Amino acid sequence: EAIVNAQPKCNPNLHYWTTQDEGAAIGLAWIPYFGPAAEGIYIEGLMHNQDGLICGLRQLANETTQALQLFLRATTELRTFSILNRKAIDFLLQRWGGTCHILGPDCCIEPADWTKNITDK
Amino acid sequence: EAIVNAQPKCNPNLHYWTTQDEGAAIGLAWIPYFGPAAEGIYIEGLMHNQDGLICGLRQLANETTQALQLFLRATTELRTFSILNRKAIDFLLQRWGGTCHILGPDCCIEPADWTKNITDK
Amino acid sequence: EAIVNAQPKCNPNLHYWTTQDEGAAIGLAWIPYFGPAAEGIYIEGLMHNQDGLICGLRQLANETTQALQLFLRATTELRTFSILNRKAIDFLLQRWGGTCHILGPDCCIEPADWTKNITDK
Amino acid sequence: RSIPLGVIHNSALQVSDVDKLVCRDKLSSTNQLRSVGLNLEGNGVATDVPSATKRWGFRSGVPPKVVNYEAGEWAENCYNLEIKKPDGSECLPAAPDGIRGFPRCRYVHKVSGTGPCAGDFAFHKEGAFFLYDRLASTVIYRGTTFAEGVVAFLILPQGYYSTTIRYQATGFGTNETEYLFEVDNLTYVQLESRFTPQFLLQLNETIYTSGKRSNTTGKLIWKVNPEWAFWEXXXXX
Amino acid sequence: RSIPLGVIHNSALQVSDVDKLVCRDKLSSTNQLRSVGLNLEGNGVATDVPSATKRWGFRSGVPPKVVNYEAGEWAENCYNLEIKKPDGSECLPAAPDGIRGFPRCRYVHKVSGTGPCAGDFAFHKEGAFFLYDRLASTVIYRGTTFAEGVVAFLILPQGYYSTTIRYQATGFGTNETEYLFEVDNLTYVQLESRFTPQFLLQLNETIYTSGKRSNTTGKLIWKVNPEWAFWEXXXXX
Amino acid sequence: RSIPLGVIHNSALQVSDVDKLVCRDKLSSTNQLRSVGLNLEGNGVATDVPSATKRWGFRSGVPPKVVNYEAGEWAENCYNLEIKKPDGSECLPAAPDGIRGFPRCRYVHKVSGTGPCAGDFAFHKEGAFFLYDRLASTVIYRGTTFAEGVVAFLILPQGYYSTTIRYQATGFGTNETEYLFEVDNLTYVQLESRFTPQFLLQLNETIYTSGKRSNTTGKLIWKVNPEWAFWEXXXXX
Ligand SMILES: *[C@@H]1O[C@H](CO)[C@@H](O[C@@H]2O[C@H](CO)[C@@H](O[C@@H]3O[C@H](CO[C@H]4O[C@H](CO)[C@@H](O)[C@H](O)[C@@H]4O)[C@@H](O)[C@H](O)[C@@H]3O)[C@H](O)[C@H]2NC(C)=O)[C@H](O)[C@H]1NC(C)=O
Ligand SMILES: *[C@@H]1O[C@H](CO)[C@@H](O[C@@H]2O[C@H](CO)[C@@H](O[C@@H]3O[C@H](CO[C@H]4O[C@H](CO)[C@@H](O)[C@H](O)[C@@H]4O)[C@@H](O)[C@H](O)[C@@H]3O)[C@H](O)[C@H]2NC(C)=O)[C@H](O)[C@H]1NC(C)=O
Ligand SMILES: *[C@@H]1O[C@H](CO)[C@@H](O[C@@H]2O[C@H](CO)[C@@H](O[C@@H]3O[C@H](CO[C@H]4O[C@H](CO)[C@@H](O)[C@H](O)[C@@H]4O)[C@@H](O)[C@H](O)[C@@H]3O)[C@H](O)[C@H]2NC(C)=O)[C@H](O)[C@H]1NC(C)=O
Ligand SMILES: CCOC[C@]12C[C@@H]3C[C@](C(=O)N[C@H]4CC[C@H](N)CC4)(C1)C[C@@](c1ccccc1)(C3)C2
Ligand SMILES: CCOC[C@]12C[C@@H]3C[C@](C(=O)N[C@H]4CC[C@H](N)CC4)(C1)C[C@@](c1ccccc1)(C3)C2
Ligand SMILES: CCOC[C@]12C[C@@H]3C[C@](C(=O)N[C@H]4CC[C@H](N)CC4)(C1)C[C@@](c1ccccc1)(C3)C2
Ligand SMILES: *[C@@H]1O[C@H](CO)[C@@H](O)[C@H](O)[C@H]1NC(C)=O
Ligand SMILES: *[C@@H]1O[C@H](CO)[C@@H](O)[C@H](O)[C@H]1NC(C)=O
Ligand SMILES: *[C@@H]1O[C@H](CO)[C@@H](O)[C@H](O)[C@H]1NC(C)=O
Ligand SMILES: *[C@@H]1O[C@H](CO)[C@@H](O)[C@H](O)[C@H]1NC(C)=O
Ligand SMILES: *[C@@H]1O[C@H](CO)[C@@H](O)[C@H](O)[C@H]1NC(C)=O
Ligand SMILES: *[C@@H]1O[C@H](CO)[C@@H](O)[C@H](O)[C@H]1NC(C)=O
Ligand SMILES: *[C@@H]1O[C@H](CO)[C@@H](O)[C@H](O)[C@H]1NC(C)=O
Ligand SMILES: *[C@@H]1O[C@H](CO)[C@@H](O)[C@H](O)[C@H]1NC(C)=O
Ligand SMILES: *[C@@H]1O[C@H](CO)[C@@H](O)[C@H](O)[C@H]1NC(C)=O
Ligand SMILES: *[C@@H]1O[C@H](CO)[C@@H](O)[C@H](O)[C@H]1NC(C)=O
Ligand SMILES: *[C@@H]1O[C@H](CO)[C@@H](O)[C@H](O)[C@H]1NC(C)=O
Ligand SMILES: *[C@@H]1O[C@H](CO)[C@@H](O)[C@H](O)[C@H]1NC(C)=O
Repeated sequence: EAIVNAQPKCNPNLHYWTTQDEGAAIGLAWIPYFGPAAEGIYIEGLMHNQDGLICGLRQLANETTQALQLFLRATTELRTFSILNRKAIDFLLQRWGGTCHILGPDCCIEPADWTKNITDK
Repeated sequence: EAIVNAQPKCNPNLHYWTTQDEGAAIGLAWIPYFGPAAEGIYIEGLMHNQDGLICGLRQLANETTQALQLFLRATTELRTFSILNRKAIDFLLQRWGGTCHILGPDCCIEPADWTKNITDK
Repeated sequence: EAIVNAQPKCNPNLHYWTTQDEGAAIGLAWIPYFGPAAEGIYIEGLMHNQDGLICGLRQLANETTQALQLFLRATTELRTFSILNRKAIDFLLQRWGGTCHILGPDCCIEPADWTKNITDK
Repeated sequence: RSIPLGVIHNSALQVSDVDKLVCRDKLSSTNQLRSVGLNLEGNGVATDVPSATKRWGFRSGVPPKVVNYEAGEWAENCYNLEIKKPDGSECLPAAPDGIRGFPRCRYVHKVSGTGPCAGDFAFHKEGAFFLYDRLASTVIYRGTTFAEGVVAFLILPQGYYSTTIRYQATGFGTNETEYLFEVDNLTYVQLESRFTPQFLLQLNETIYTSGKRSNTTGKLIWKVNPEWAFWEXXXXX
Repeated sequence: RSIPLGVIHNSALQVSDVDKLVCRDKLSSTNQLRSVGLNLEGNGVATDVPSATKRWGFRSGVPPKVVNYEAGEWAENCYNLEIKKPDGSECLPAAPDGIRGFPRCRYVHKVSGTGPCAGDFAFHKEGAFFLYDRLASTVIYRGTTFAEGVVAFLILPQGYYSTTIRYQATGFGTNETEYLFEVDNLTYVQLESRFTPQFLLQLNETIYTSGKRSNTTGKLIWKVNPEWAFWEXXXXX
Repeated sequence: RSIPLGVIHNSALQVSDVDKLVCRDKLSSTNQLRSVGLNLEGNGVATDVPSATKRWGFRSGVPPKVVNYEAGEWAENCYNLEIKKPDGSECLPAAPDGIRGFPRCRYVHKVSGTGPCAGDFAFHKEGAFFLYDRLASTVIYRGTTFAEGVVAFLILPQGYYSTTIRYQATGFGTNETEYLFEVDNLTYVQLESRFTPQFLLQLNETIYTSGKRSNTTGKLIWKVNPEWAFWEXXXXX
């Protein structure tokens, strides 16, 4: 389904913070003893509303809340870190969790080059 | 291997409780502040011994105990939630963790429709 | 890239300890109440520097430290157990996370037997 | 070998062979995998308090371990222990954060009293688990309702009433354990194995209505004259 | 249904349909998946302390839950609560190990004072989350800076200044809550909803420079005569 | 870049190139992946207590982090610290639940005493880890035996004796640290870097058998006159 922002207002600019795991460290700053404190591990960025993605994101997080709350009610885990990994697993199982029937709608195998390699013979 | 129930008795009816993550919530009950307490998050059901599955399940959990205990001895994790996800990963690796040789016994690719599409030409 | 040991010395013998999840238990020792204490759950082994693997391993763990520390700075998880599982997922996604173009460089499908089965017809 | 996984083939449940690969087996999402917990009750084990407690024991040197499970069975009998040493120190640890009691119990057998407790944790002598609210533990937590059970893992094919029964116990966890069933804080009945939960409730109601409760300040203890699975001093005769 | 996942198709964001399969969708590593958190601020909600606190409430029987998120938005308004009951017992729990405050706040509204706190935890009445440092919680922790927000999950396509504003509060979490803005430990201003953060700082600086702070040992309280989104006793007139 | 993964190609160990894909590489189960921990000992680092402690330092503002590892190396030298400030407050935190000591140590160097401890946690100044029982930490826990080491991740191809050595320390974690080797509670030897573990045990046995222990109520301290890897007051001369 498409994303319909239905909020009273939308800040179209997204001034964000995050971290990076593959930080190109300079010298010895990767060593915890010498590295930055907890407050200085962040990078920043600014993203505008091209393709209306910012307003879409705000609407997307709003609509995620119900499903996400019901998931957290049903888990016994105090802190959940596994959602994204589980979605990568479900991505693979949706495609490769059964026999892949070539040229079927639920099998992502392109046989074109092998079909053309057969035509040359 | 097949499941041989070898318990002194078997309750053939399974009156069970569980939760649901995709609960079709009515109104505002998905909000934690308004939702059910810890005691009321459960659904119930009743399953009979068709195909002898109930007695089989009791035997299955009995036979799982040894392997499961030895797994918990060897882990440092205080509470384990990752077993099922790891089994989904092992399911995929058993099938797609190497080169898939079409028409081999360890490759789940059905080339029939592409073989018939080649016959029409 | 290849592993270049650049340490002042290298112990070429690796006297190691670990656990086993599939321990062939004798009698009732898998039961926690009767099983070994925390100090006796370990197996031991000795591995020599054939193919220079031991010296290579020491160098490998040294070079892993920077990337691993930067990963732990960026996580909020107090104890991380998910690295290896996430690498198995990334292994599958690198190969099966898109459409598999047969006979392409990023598609691990061997069509030889199906190509020969087509030649016999 | 590894942890068995249950699957349905040929109208029967079986363990999946890891060494062999079945391409007809289809796993389309992680929702098709479930962990379930089944109650020892369902295998015919004696559930009276004297019999059940003889299956638990104290042990040191073994760290506790917890595994989660997603679905469980309604239990007829659960247990809840408050055991101290004779010096008044607690024998069982406080329930860790997030471990609540087993959610469906017809009868909760709450046992208080004393014992030697010659070990840091109480384990199941037969290797079974203590089942809590969607968490299975190898050890007993203090004052937390549990059912005895075991866990299974599966590939799926593609009102509530609870009644507490209170007991007092001396010498908990030994060869010579004494159990009393509590009517009020001063009236007790000498417990025996043959006394089912239903029979104890009737004994409690008849003692209350016939006036056989203690009408002094001291402790009154009755003994009862001698006069199948659940799903299928003084005297009194 | 299940937790929605955002993806970019046709120069627009959409929710991925689980029931349908798109082979043109490519996921090459777990690095392509991200969890993000967005601030209620960005949807136009009133952020003044009287309005924001009316969205939180105390509730028992519901265990708290935490989910992580990898990236967040710079907030204009965050909050930090130190609420006790009239008897002096704490209303909010200590921050668990590893939960630090929201990392980017222009104004931290620190609120101290009392209220009935008729519940074990404080939840968001509208279902939103309290955003901490890369952890989102369903409940408020004591003295820990948070922003109100909601979480999204995504498939990616293949200086800093902070200023604390202190308030005193009586009857926290009720229909009739009183708020005072703190100038010093003895000079307060009757808070109203219309007072933006910038206006309170100017009011503080003008009180300090005009000598309208209390020059006694007792409490001085001012009222201000009556004389758009952020990104777009006595008297005084 | 990302965390390197070791693999065997051409009879040699190498790091797997993420940017390139090798279909001949086969990963059939998660059992083929292992995390291992290797001891700094094995690279030739000085393991005497004066040298080893100079590699650790106190730091605030950095949250501790723990990663698990599945297999380890038998260590010749491990360490175990009980350090207080001069005021008697603890310098190191209690071991968290589930973190036990490193499981195989030939010599455990137990160090007690004082120091300034100008930081919330003790980290490894060279970026290495403190190895415990299958958990690797960035910080030192109190009274818990650890080995210095580093972690590797791998794709696999398809009796025990321990002896404690006790030291007293003043000014722990500084440029001018004093170390004493403990014979009994009243007899000490001025520690130097050159003293190997084997030499200290012989010094202890010779002091006991020659009667050079203190026969008073006061503290006796000896100095020893000046008269390769491990795998390959008064005086005394
Ligand atoms: C999975 O199911 C198995 C079968 O139902 C369970 O096996 C049980 O294992 C325990 C020990 O771990 C046994 O307890 C022992 O019993 C013997 C003898 O029992 C007494 O009764 C017999 C008649 O049944 C009598 O002939 C004897 O003289 C005994 O007086 C004792 O000597 C031992 O000390 C010990 O207590 C159970 O008997 C056994 N059950 C059965 C039906 O064989 C197994 O425990 C289950 N696993 C889990 C994790 O629950
Ligand atoms: C996702 O976005 C949704 C839309 O922005 C959010 O919906 C909000 O939901 C809450 C309840 O959960 C509503 O609060 C209620 O408001 C009504 C009426 O509001 C008053 O104002 C209107 C004019 O707007 C006026 O006509 C009325 O007379 C009211 O005085 C109250 O009666 C209720 O008691 C309750 O407070 C919000 O109004 C509503 N917002 C909008 C714009 O509709 C939703 O909360 C978001 N989800 C998350 C998780 O943040
Ligand atoms: C991975 O392996 C690397 C190589 O084995 C390790 O490199 C070590 O890195 C630390 C700093 O992080 C170095 O310590 C520094 O040493 C210099 C100079 O050392 C003194 O000795 C030299 C002779 O060796 C002498 O010429 C000098 O005058 C010095 O007196 C000091 O100035 C610094 O302050 C600092 O202490 C190690 O020297 C270095 N080892 C080697 C062999 O180069 C690296 O630490 C390993 N990573 C992990 C995580 O263990
Ligand atoms: C023989 C195969 O039985 C499967 C099962 C059949 C039913 C339902 C079942 C189950 O958990 N259903 C979920 C409902 C909510 C949905 N969101 C996801 C699926 C699954 C649990 C079960 C069971 C419960 C307790 C012990 C042993 C077993 C009784 C076993
Ligand atoms: C419309 C799709 O937006 C994607 C994104 C685009 C940017 C960057 C983005 C991001 O986390 N970048 C990472 C940087 C470090 C790298 N190591 C890994 C990728 C991703 C976060 C985001 C965002 C932030 C906060 C709230 C909502 C959104 C703003 C959303
Ligand atoms: C060069 C590749 O070495 C692989 C390895 C070869 C051996 C055994 C090995 C291992 O953990 N074996 C497991 C036994 C129990 C089974 N259930 C699963 C496999 C694996 C650990 C190792 C090692 C230990 C310590 C530090 C570095 C290394 C020494 C490295
Ligand atoms: C105590 O328990 C042991 C173990 O079974 C038993 O041999 C002994 O007879 C018991 N003693 C009494 C007095 O019951
Ligand atoms: C019985 O004793 C318990 C605990 O000792 C106490 O809480 C309860 O109030 C008592 N009941 C009566 C009727 O005194
Ligand atoms: C025993 O009987 C009395 C009287 O009806 C009742 O109040 C009490 O709850 C009963 N006890 C139990 C355990 O049912
Ligand atoms: C007093 O106690 C005795 C002994 O329990 C009992 O027989 C008698 O009926 C009681 N009288 C009452 C409850 O009035
Ligand atoms: C208290 O709150 C309730 C709930 O909205 C409201 O009906 C009532 O008027 C309030 N009382 C006062 C004095 O504000
Ligand atoms: C104001 O009060 C706070 C806490 O009550 C105290 O920490 C602070 O020092 C006080 N400030 C002055 C100037 O007295
Ligand atoms: C109020 O003004 C004084 C004087 O400049 C300043 O020291 C104080 O920090 C101000 N308070 C706030 C909250 O800005
Ligand atoms: C003393 O306090 C009064 C009332 O706040 C104020 O009008 C006056 O200016 C103050 N005098 C000073 C600060 O010298
Ligand atoms: C103290 O340590 C510093 C840092 O290396 C050094 O420069 C200084 O000489 C030391 N002082 C003494 C007295 O050892
Ligand atoms: C030496 O001191 C330690 C702790 O100060 C104490 O536990 C031990 O018993 C003492 N040994 C003797 C022989 O007094
Ligand atoms: C020192 O020697 C005595 C005498 O043999 C012995 O009891 C003691 O344990 C020794 N200390 C160490 C650290 O070996
Ligand atoms: C008494 O102590 C002195 C000094 O340590 C030593 O030389 C002498 O042998 C001791 N006498 C004994 C142990 O009998």
